[PDB]
Amino acid sequence: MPNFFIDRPIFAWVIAIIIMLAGGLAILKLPVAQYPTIAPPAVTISASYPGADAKTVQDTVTQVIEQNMNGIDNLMYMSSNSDSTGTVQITLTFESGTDADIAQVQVQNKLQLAMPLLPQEVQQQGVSVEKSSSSFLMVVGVINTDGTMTQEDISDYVAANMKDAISRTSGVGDVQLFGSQYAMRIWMNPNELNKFQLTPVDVITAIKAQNAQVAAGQLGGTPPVKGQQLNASIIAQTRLTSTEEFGKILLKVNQDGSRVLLRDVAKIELGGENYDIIAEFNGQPASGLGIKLATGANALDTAAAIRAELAKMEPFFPSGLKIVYPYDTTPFVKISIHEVVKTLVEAIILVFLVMYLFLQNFRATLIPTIAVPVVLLGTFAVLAAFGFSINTLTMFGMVLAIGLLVDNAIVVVENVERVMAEEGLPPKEATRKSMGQIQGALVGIAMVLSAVFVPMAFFGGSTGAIYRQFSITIVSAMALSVLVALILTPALCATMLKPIAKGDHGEGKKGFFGWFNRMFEKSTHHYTDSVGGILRSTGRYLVLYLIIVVGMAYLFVRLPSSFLPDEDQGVFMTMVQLPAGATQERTQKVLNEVTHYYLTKEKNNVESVFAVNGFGFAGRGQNTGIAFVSLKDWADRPGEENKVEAITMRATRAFSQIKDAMVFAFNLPAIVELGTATGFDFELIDQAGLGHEKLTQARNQLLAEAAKHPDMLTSVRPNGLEDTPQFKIDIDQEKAQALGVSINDINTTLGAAWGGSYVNDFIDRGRVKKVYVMSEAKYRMLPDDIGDWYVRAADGQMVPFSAFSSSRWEYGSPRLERYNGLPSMEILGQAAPGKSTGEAMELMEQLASKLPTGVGYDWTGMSYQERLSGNQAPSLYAISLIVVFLCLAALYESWSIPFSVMLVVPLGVIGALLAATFRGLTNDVYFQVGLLTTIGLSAKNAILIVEFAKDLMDKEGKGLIEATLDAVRMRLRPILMTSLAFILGVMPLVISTGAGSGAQNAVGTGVMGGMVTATVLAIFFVPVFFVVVRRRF
Amino acid sequence: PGADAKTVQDTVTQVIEQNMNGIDNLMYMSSNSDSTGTVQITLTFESG
Amino acid sequence: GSDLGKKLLEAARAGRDDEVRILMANGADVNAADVVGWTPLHLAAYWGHLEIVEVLLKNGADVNAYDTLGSTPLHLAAHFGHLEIVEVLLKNGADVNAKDDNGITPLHLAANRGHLEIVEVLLKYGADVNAQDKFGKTAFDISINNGNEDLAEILQ
Ligand SMILES: CN(C)c1ccc(O)c2c1C[C@H]1C[C@H]3[C@H](N(C)C)C(O)=C(C(N)=O)C(=O)[C@@]3(O)C(O)=C1C2=O
Repeated sequence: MPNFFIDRPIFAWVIAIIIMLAGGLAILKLPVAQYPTIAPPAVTISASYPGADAKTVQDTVTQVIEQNMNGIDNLMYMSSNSDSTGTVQITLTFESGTDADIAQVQVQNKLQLAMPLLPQEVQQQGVSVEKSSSSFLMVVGVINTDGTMTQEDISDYVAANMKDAISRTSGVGDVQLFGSQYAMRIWMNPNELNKFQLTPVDVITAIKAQNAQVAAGQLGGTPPVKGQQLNASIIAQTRLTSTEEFGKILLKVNQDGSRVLLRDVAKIELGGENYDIIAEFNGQPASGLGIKLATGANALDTAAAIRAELAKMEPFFPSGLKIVYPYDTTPFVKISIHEVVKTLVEAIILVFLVMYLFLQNFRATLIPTIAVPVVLLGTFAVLAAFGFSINTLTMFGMVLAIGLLVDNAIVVVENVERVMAEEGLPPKEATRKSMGQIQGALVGIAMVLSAVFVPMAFFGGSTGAIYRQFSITIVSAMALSVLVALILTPALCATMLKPIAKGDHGEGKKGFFGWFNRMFEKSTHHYTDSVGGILRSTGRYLVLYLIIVVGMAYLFVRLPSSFLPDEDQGVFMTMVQLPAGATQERTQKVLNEVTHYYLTKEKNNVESVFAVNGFGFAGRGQNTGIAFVSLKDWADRPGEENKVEAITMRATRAFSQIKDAMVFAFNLPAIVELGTATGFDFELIDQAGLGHEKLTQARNQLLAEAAKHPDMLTSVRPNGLEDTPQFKIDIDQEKAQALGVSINDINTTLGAAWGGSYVNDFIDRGRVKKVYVMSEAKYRMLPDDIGDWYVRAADGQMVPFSAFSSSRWEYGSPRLERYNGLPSMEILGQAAPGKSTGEAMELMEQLASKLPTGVGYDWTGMSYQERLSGNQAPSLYAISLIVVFLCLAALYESWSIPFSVMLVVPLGVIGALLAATFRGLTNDVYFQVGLLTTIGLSAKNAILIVEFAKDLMDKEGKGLIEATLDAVRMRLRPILMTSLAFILGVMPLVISTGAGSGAQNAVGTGVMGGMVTATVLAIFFVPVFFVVVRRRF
Repeated sequence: PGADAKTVQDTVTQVIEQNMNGIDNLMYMSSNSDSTGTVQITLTFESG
Repeated sequence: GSDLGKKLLEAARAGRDDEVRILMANGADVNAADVVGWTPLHLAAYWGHLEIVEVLLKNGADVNAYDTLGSTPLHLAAHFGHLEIVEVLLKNGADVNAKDDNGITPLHLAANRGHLEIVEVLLKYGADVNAQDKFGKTAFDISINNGNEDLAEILQ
């Protein structure tokens, strides 16, 4: 092939041009996103039962849906919550690789058939089935700054005038409203109701009759009497449209002929569908849109389009309304793309500068330089072909491969230059001889590298999906690299390279290059002198090697493992949890204190605080809240003190003082989903008839025992909520029956007044909206209020609720959990420092085996994807190592010589380990991939040293040592060239701070440490490996 | 049944249409709502 | 409400005997109550923590504290079948005939749940067999409505 193209430079250019056009086209059309899809597909079923307690939700909705989730394919497991905000969420998680659309339609179809088994009011609200994402592209806040709109006003404006146009915008896949459109709110007054012998039942009945769509028919409809001249639709009753019309709804006609109107017993207004959340943005009422990216869409294009759409809405905003962007991943992602492009470009520059320092003429430095953009372009094309995106993982995959992808054309060119200077042969003949020396090795190397990286594509679940991004990126670049070096670079060498006279090593030159050349010629003799002495004394070096191997193991065992570096993404979270039963107003006071802190003490860092009272992550309710903090641009936050980790630590420290509330700040996970790192996720399961109380006792027993092993377990805790006081009211059936009061009137009176009730729909300015009846707040606050609600008996008399009921306090759950259809309690925790998660899970199972009869357990989430997707690592590494050996044995036609190459592995790894340890970094995916690429290149360096040595022994009859010294002499320069360019090109990532520097540091330091020791140690040790292996066999 | 075109557009067509976002390969959407109470919404997809 | 009062409410409910002990030694308010007026004794009685009931009572807890609906710890203990707690409470002067806001007594609650041993104990300490709740019912009315034959005989 290199032969073929040596005599066909135009053909070689054509292949290069096609590759570049393909890449150019691919770069234009490639999706851009922060991260690709990594979590297994999950579908969530959501339902609402206004005014329902957790038990009611569970036993009339959740269990019924769960019992119907049969005959669905590829389900891994199912979980649910039922809570006292009247809400259920069932989440079904499918095998990685499952078609998310098929998963969802199978779920939704099984649900459809369970709908007739659900309560009427639940069928009314509807049950949502949706794909579960945890990432937003951005969150658009909408605020009112002149105090003329409540959050309900704003939410309704956004729904009516903003949401749909955003949902229609190019690239947006889904839009969620933070709030609701208006509902017609009827706020009832029990005193007025009783005054006219009316109940909420009469209110509901009247609304259903006087707010309705009534079918009529046609004038002159078919079949007509013939001769009919006119055909016209008849319009009869249509829905009410306004609060005034609702106020005029007729309830009663008294005996004096006077009329009771709805507005006589109720206050009537447009309001929210729900009042559980209070949202504020720097203290001002807020709503917003949570926006997700459509599949295959370009995040940067979508954000730009979203902003354009919003701007064309701006002119029609009511006064005081303002758009605000508390969360937007796009600027962060912009920084990433540019940085990596910067890195790729200066890599191209460094190859130029390095090859020019050594080769000292434009044409020679041009040849290895040109190959790089061609390889990069080809790689994008292949990525596009495999349907990958431009994302954080694939972009860093490329810079992790810079050393490998850049090395091929450097090796080809350097060797042709060396051949000319050493034999005097013309460019073309030299290129032929040169390619003869390296082509098989370069192709074998390609096979070896494939064996190293491809198995990494075959992990399962979430980590498999992450590694795959690197694996395909790296193998592609590596593959394109050899192809380009075997097709284009030799054509260019044979045609573009200036001839070199035999013996000409530039030592006669003037100025810098002359000095450099003499310096580097003498350094090479010094180098071979050392290797000479080293090979006179290989025993001690086998000892020094074992020392390195031992040290590697030591550092490795003690390097703490994580997944992906935290970043300063310009935002972070603050959790607020007040004691159980704390009211919405109490939580608002804390949130106000929180917000006020950030806006004064961190006034130079904080852009805004978005306070959401009523929202939690592991349980909603009036006693929980969240403060989402948005910071100023990174450029305005110089130094570590003004970065999220610091800010957060400071905040968490300050909020320690706050009295009856747990308040703490924290950075966002890199990938919103996955592990807490050394964390586990455990389900305690009721396997028999046990019930909530016995399950709680078993949980407390498990927790107490866990706490007794700080050495192994740390922070093991319930994910859910504790039982709380609740108000048990018993209706006396006999007394109701004796008073002639029906149980339906009693129960809709209680529920409608105290829980609220969705009656029907009305039309507000062309949009259909809900009508809710409920007691005005001051008549549903306290137990004494119960007796102020009257029900009408059959005989006309009004009977106070107190006449036929009795009440008592008791405890019950505000949030009931289930797992795979059984009652459950999720428990979170982590391995103690120094311990593995595998170890910590093993103890948990042991402790769990001692629980009361009928109590079982299971692993879910991150843990499930380890007890299954962690049994793989061993066998994949084994396949890698076996195939590497076999490729080498084929290359060298030898079962033993492959060992002299495989021995290089620890040489790069020790340096990576030392760097990460010293810098206080972790064993993360970037560290690990960097290990692989560092190993890959050093293996390659050794493969060519050994190839050259063996060739000299085989074809020139040279001695073992003589051949080894010659080889090592010839491999020194090309090895220094690649190492120099790569080590320099990676330096910026090592030291960078701010936006995305977490990942940059993670790939940078491991690579730079690994490359330093790999290049410094290998040029002395592989000579040893080759000599010792040969002697032994 | 029995609803006019305006009523059915407001309570049915727009309701469905505002949910027809974020579907792969959608080229365009067209609908009608008529005096029979009947609604048809057609979503046309990219040729492949 | 005090810092240690809250801790004691929580420890009493959780049945953390040693924490209660330490809290007692540190002067945590034994008469602390939450929003519904439950005291540490209410909680220990409800959840059946015998030793904490005893520690609390040794430490001056109001044996006849009532919540915002008129219910005492003896009500709770009797209702949830905690026999030994019921004996300790009565032994420490619990009102055997305490009526909550509904006119419901510990005998009513014990009878309603069919706790035969607790009924006998309550009768032993002078529970009024003829007391009627707000609907004019007695423990006997409850027993025959429940179709509990054993209990009906005890109440005769
Ligand atoms: C959780 N989240 C991002 C926010 C943030 C700020 C907010 O101001 C709000 C939310 C949640 C949303 C959910 C919506 C929901 N829906 C889209 C109409 C909803 O079902 C409820 C509900 N309690 O049932 C709301 O509370 C809700 O009306 C609401 O008031 C919200 C709201 O105001």
